[PDB]
This record gives sequence, C-alpha cells and structure tokens, in this order.
Amino acid sequence: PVMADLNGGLQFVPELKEFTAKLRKELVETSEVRKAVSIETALEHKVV
Amino acid sequence: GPIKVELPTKETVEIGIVDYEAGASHGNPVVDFLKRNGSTLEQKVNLENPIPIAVLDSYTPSTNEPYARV
Repeated sequence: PVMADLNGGLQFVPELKEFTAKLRKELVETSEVRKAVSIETALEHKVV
Repeated sequence: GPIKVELPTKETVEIGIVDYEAGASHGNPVVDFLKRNGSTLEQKVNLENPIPIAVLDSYTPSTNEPYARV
C-alpha cells in the first residue's frame, strides 16, 4: 500500500486553525474599517 | 467642546476635546456625525400623562402706565 503526501508542506505550519483564523480576521478587519471610514468621509464631504 | 468618558461610578471625566473650524460651508459635520452615530441625552423626562393643576382667570389693567413706570 502506497501513501502519497500531496499537502504542499502545510503540515509544518503550527496551530493551523489559529493561523488561518488570524489571517481571515485581519482581512475582514481591513475591509470593514476601510469601507466604513470611506462612507463617513463621503458623508462629511457631502454635508460640508 | 469637551469629550468625557463614563466611569464605573457613572461619573464622567474629560479625556479630550472636540474642535472643528471651516470656512464657507453648508452645515456642521460634527453634529451630523454625532446625530447619526450617537444618542441624544435629554434632561427633560415626561410623566406618563400630564397632570392638570388648574385653570385660572386673569385680567389686564385698564392702563399700562403703572407697569411702565415701575
């Protein structure tokens, strides 16, 4: 019986769950903060 | 104006200031933002229903000279 490992080295990353959650959280944080700040700036320009 | 933060004793202490200056403008952005994002604190609170006190009758004097002179 043959066992082929096609995991691309992902097994060496420690705490994969936490690492991926951190990556995704940082991405959503960036997106939402940018969107909300742009909306607020647009409203302030339109009112001024 | 001052910005203050509520303390665990429900007391407010100052932690910063608001300041905004502009030339020609069509409105105030600070208050617009605060209205859209904050809540208004009103010191007046209305009773469940008004409580009638009385209906009274009064008369204006025939001459305004005494009040004018006092």
